[PDB]
Amino acid sequence: KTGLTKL
Amino acid sequence: TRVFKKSSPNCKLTVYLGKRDFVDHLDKVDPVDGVVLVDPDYLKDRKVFVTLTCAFRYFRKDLFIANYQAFPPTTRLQERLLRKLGQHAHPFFFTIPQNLPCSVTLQPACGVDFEIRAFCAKSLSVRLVIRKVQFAPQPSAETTRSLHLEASLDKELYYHGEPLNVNVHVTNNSTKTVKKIKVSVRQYADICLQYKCPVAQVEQDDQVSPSSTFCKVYTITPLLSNNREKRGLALDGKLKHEDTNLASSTIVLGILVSYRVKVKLVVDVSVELPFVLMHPKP
Amino acid sequence: DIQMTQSPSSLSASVGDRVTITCRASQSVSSAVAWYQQKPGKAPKLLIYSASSLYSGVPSRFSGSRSGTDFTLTISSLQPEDFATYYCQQSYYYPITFGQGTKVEIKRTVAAPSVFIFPPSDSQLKSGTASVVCLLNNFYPREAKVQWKVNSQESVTEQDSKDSTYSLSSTLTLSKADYEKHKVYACEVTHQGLSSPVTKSFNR
Amino acid sequence: EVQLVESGGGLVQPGGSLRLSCAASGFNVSSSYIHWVRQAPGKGLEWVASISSYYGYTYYADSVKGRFTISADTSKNTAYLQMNSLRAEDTAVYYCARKSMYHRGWGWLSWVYGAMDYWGQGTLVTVSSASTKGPSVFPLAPTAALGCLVKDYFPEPVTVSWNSGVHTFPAVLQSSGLYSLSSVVTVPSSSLTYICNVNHKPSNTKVDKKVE
Repeated sequence: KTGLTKL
Repeated sequence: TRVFKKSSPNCKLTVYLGKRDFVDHLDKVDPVDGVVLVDPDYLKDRKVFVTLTCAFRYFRKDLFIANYQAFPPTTRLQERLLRKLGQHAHPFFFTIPQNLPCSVTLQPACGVDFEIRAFCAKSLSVRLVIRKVQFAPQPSAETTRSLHLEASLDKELYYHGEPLNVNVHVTNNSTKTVKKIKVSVRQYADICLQYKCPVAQVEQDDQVSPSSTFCKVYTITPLLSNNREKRGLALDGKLKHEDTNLASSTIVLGILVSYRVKVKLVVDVSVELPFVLMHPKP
Repeated sequence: DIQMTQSPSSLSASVGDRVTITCRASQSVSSAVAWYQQKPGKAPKLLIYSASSLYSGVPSRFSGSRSGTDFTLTISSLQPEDFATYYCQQSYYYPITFGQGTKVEIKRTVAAPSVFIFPPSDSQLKSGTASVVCLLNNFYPREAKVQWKVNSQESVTEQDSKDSTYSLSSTLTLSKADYEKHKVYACEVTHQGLSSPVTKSFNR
Repeated sequence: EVQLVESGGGLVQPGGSLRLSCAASGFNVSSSYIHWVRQAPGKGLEWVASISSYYGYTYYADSVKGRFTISADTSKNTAYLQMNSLRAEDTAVYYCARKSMYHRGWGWLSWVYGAMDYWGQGTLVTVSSASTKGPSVFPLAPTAALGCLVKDYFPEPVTVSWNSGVHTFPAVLQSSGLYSLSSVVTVPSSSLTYICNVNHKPSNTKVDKKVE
C-alpha cells in the first residue's frame, strides 16, 4: 500500500 | 516536504504523487502531476503509461479515461522528484476537466471516484486513488395557508459540523392549533446515469393557539453520528476506506447532492430553504 | 496500551545549558508525539507535534526529533523561564498515554541542610497528638533523607526563588501515650552534600 | 481566538457524582476531538476521555471506563463529562482540551487524535468523606528557628503570616483526610516577640499564636 517518503 | 509513494509487488514501477485530494476551483483543477520511477531492465521494449480514470459506479460507467505515455516522454514538484531519481524517472501530467462529478459515494464503493493507474506494456500496475473536492466559496420563505408561517436562515453557507439557526414566525390567525413544529434537514442525492433523506429533526411540542404569534430560533445540526445506518446516504470521497463526512453540496452527470431545510407545522403548512454544506478552505 | 517511558526522571541545569529528554515508546509509534511544558500548577502547553513540529508560538530554542521509537526533546539554551515539567504523549492509539514528567530544576553549589528540631508544645500535648517537626532549610539538592529515632510525612517545599534552595520538613505525629512512653527523640539528616549525617535530638 | 472554559469543580463524597462542562469558544464541538485530561495532586497528566460529535466517537481510559461518561451539546457548543462513583483516587485538577480535526488539507482527519493544542484552565475536583474543620495551631519553639504547626484542617488554602525567612511547607493529605502543614521562620537567638496568624476562609477560622 501507499508508503510515504520525504522530499 | 511530503509525497505519496506507491509501487507494485515487483516494485519495478513506483508512482510519486504530490497531493491526493485536488481542489476543484471550478475554473482550474490542481493538475495531477506525478513521477514514474522505472527500472530499465523490466520494461526494455514495452512502454510505460499512466491512466486517469473518473469511474462512475452503482456497472462501471467510466465517464472519462486519459492515458499519458510516461515512457517514451510525450513542474517544480516534478523537477524535485526527478532530481532525486535521475533519467529513469519520468513525469506525467493529467488535467481534470472542470466538468466532472466530484468524489462522492454512498454508505452501504457506489458513487464516483478518480484513479491513477500506472502500467508498463508494449501497447495500450499501481492503483493510486485520488479525489476531486471543493471548498466553501439569505434564505427566506413565507407561506399563507389564515395560517401564516415564515422561516429564515441566518446565512446560506454553513461548514460541516457548524450548527444552523432557523428563525421561525407563526402568526396563527386561524382556528387550528399547532400541535408540533419540526425543523428538518433534507439531503437530496440524485443518481444520474432523486431520493430524499432526513438527517436531523428537532421536533418540538411548541403549540401556537389561534390568533397568536410564535417566534423563536431553532438550532439544528446534521451530523454523521446518527446517520451511520442510512442506506444511500451521500458521503464524501473515501481514500482507502477512511471515515468520511457528509457529501458536500455540489456546485453545478454523476451524483448531485443538495441540502435544504424544511419547516413543518403539524396541524400542514411547510416551507423549505436551501443551504450549502462544504468544508472551508483550511 | 503504550507505556510511554521517559528519561531522565529529573535533571538539573543552569542558564544556557542544553537539556535532552528521551521519550521511548513500548510499541511502535508513527510520529505521533507531543511534549507538554506543564509549569507548576498551570495547564500543560503544547510544544511538539508530529514528533518534530514546533507548535505555533513555542520559542525556536525548543526542538524535537525522532530516531525510531525513541523521540528526543532538546533545548538549545535553557532560559530561566524554561523551568517546568515536560510530559511526552503519544497520540497514535487509544487510550492516549503521557510520559511521567522530567522536572528541569535549577543548579547551585551543593549546600548543607541547616537542621533545626522542634518538640511538641504544651498546647499540642493537651490535645492528644504530638507532632515533632524537623526542619531542614536551605538544603540542596532535593535528594535527602530524614530518619526518626525514639509515621513521618516529609513536606518538601519547592525550589526557593531566592537561591535555588530547598526547605524540607519532616513531621512525625504520634499518640500522647506512646509519645510519653519514650524520652529521647532525634532526626538524622543524610544529605549528598553532608560528609556525615547530621543528627539533632531532644528529650521529652 | 479559541478558548475552553471548564466549570463544575467542587467537593463530593466518595461514591458521589459530578458533571464538568467545557464550553468551547471559537470552534465547534462537531469539528474537534474534545479530550478531558486530569492531573492528580503532584503527579503527571493522565488522559481520561475523548469524544467527537460528528462521528459520535467516544473513547474512555481503562481507569475511567464506565465510571465516567462523556458527551456534547452542539446547540450550546459545549462538552459535558459526567463523573460517577467518584473516589479519592479520582481527585485531581481536571483539564479540557481539543484537537482540531481540520488541517488535513481539505477536511476531517478521522484518524489523527492529534496533540491537544488548546487547554482550558483546569477545575479542581475533590473527593473526601469528611466535613469541613478548623485548623489546630500549635507553636514550635526552641539562628534560632520557630514556627506554627497548623494541623488537621479542611480544605485548602491556609494563609499563614508573620507579624523574611518564612517558608510555608505544602500541606499534605493525612490518613484521616485533613490537611496538615507547618510554617517556620529563622531569627537570631539574640532577640529570640513572634505572632503567627492562621486564616481558614472556608470555615472562617482565624487563630493567632505567640511563640518566643
